[PDB]
Amino acid sequence: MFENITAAPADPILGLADLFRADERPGKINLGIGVYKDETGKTPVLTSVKKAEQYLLENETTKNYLGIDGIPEFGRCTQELLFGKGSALINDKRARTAQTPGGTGALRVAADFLAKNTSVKRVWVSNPSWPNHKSVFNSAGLEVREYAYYDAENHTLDFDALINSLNEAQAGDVVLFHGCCHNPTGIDPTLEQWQTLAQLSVEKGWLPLFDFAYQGFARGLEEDAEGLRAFAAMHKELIVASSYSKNFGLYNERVGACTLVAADSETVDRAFSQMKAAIRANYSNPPAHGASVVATILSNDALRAIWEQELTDMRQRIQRMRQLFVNTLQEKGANRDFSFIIKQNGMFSFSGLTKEQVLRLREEFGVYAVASGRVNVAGMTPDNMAPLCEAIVAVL
Amino acid sequence: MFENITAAPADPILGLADLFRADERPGKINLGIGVYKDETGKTPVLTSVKKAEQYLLENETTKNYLGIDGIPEFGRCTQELLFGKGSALINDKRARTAQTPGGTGALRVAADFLAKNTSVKRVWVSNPSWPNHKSVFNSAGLEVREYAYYDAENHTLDFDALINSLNEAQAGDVVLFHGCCHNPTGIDPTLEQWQTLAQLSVEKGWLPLFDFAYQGFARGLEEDAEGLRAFAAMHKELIVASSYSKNFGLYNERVGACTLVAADSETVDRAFSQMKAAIRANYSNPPAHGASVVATILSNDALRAIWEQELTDMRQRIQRMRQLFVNTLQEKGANRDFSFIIKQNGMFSFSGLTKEQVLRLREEFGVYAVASGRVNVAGMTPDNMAPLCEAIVAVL
Ligand SMILES: *Cc1c(COP(=O)(O)O)cnc(C)c1O
Ligand SMILES: *Cc1c(COP(=O)(O)O)cnc(C)c1O
Repeated sequence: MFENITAAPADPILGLADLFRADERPGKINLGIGVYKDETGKTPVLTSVKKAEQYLLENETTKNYLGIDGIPEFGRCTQELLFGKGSALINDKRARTAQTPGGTGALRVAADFLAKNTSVKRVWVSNPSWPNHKSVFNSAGLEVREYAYYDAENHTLDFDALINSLNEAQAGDVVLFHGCCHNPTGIDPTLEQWQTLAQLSVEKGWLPLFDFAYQGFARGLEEDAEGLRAFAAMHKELIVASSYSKNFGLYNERVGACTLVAADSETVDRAFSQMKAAIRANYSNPPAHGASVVATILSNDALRAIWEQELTDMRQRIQRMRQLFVNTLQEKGANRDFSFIIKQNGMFSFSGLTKEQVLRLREEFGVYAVASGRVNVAGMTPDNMAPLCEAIVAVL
Repeated sequence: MFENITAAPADPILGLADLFRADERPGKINLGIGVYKDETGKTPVLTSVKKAEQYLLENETTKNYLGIDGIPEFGRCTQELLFGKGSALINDKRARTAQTPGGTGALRVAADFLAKNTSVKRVWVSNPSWPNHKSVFNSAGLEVREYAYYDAENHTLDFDALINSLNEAQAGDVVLFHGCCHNPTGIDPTLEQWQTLAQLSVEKGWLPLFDFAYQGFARGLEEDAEGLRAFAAMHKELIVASSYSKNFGLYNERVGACTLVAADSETVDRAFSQMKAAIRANYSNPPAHGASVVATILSNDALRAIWEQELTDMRQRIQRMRQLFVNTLQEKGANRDFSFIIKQNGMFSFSGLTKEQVLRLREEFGVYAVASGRVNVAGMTPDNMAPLCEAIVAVL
């Protein structure tokens, strides 16, 4: 039965973590996966997290199954993070959140849900976009077309091209947006551009799906949600797949949520009962640990002040590696001008490095960037900044 | 978009948990859902687990993404649980194991893998069988037919009726078997009967798919897998969705594994690469906490000895409750003979109660059992044994 199965191509992102491993070059540099590293090159467990964990070890008395939808406080606390405190969607009881294994898991459950309870045929994901969007949507059976986004010549948001390409979008289609910190570009629409986009999906009839995976990493917890919010204000229906992987440094615990907002309480309640049926058909119920942690941290005023501090240190440290990179790049000989990198938000900059330049960096210099030229700035430290900028310049 | 979504029926097992967590009657008895309960009426966190957990808190330095397939030693410790330390599938590098969100997460990825990389079109699940088998397979795209199993008259395995029913399955079809502790009948094949099904399966070209969710609740760790080991010796290929939910009391942490065996390593390698592709499109990578706990325990001689003692305590308390149940039943003057209940194994008993007795039993006596007459003998306590046998005896 398995004899003619062909081998699957390694993940463009997750595949790098593999090569880097089997690579023995002593001074190798990993700028691939979107995991935060500190000044010393480690991905530390946040303090607020270790504290929450102590608390759980002491106070947990059962492992008993959570419910299809997970921990209630988790959902409740994530909607205030998403929508705001004393928000219309929350008072009206328009929304329902299921806890899922990471934001990928949210994406998929949203996919299987739509494919199965709606007349949804296709989803629009930006160009470029996180490579895995394509794969989860096709797995549920949805077609994914693409809308223009990045202007590679001026390294900006091509608003027109975005708008004009979206016109081929039918009423009833899903249009996927990135809450903030566009992966891979890091170029986000402004608030006015968000509102403009909020008003069009309402007139054109699309159902927005937000991939919120970097809340906190651009400007601030609240600021980062303006776009999603400008939208929730005008939309009757919405889907939000958010992740706690990056902002809680909780990567392998798998914490995310799929938030379903409808016109009203009874509808959303009804819509949501099918989502739970899909989750039951998939992984049954979610992993308790990471979600309990996030819940513990968000529901305790002290733990939460600490966490907010830690997140703010991650954000800011990344903003220092951005400005250090262009400098060292211009200090070291850079032919081109990489200053547009400073205008990008999040762990990533789209370098504008050619697939042969990235292949060379990896091969000749052990420097690992992704084939598109997306480099993880948070993977850069003041001790590897010099060897990095010399590898890149010797390949331009 | 959501206005037309029909509300979904509650899960026949998981929804029960809610109807229960909702009637404010005082002496209400939940006998529906497979969580273990001790003499005091709760599902405590096992002590080997609290210990492994402390170790993790002290010892973890990072929450960085695991690999799509999870933790190596986890996979490696699972295979020896399944096949046997020594075992040819291990030394010939014939199996590959992926860490998954529970046995339900295993079953689903095997379904998604089978449906997209093979020509499998239908799968055979016994009658009766875990109600969720059908929803999982159907979600992947597969059709599920049924093979005879339970003889409701004599409360046994209707061997020839199962064998005659399976003779309608074609070469290239998936036939799902339960490793031990048939859910919900508790009737399991004999080793002789396992061989016969092993040989016949090999002759009819079926692909065996084992759901092993109770290793250790029947006779013991090693002896519960005999049936499974009987097929592995004769087959080139087979898959195993195994759970650690019940036997490690890690129910909400979601720990299980999908084990893929092929004729040889080059093949299983190639096969597995697509199984990793199906996972990446689903949840991305597995939750670390509980598989790190299981790994720690199986790796450590002290922790493993303690955990094994805990398992044999649960198993034995259950075998105590099943003898106490048919006796007190026999003492409160139950019209019927319920002696077969002793004959079955694992957490459950197929009571033989009609849909209406079990509905009466709950509205009227707060005794919660699954509509099929399935009762969790492990939710029985010497305190609640008297009131429950009087509820049962009064509806028959
Ligand atoms: C990281 C990320 C995801 C995946 O989050 P996980 O929780 O790791 O599964 C999805 N979308 C975007 C835009 C991301 O950055
Ligand atoms: C419990 C069970 C499963 C599920 O294992 P989980 O880890 O809880 O998903 C699968 N099959 C059977 C027969 C079970 O009893």
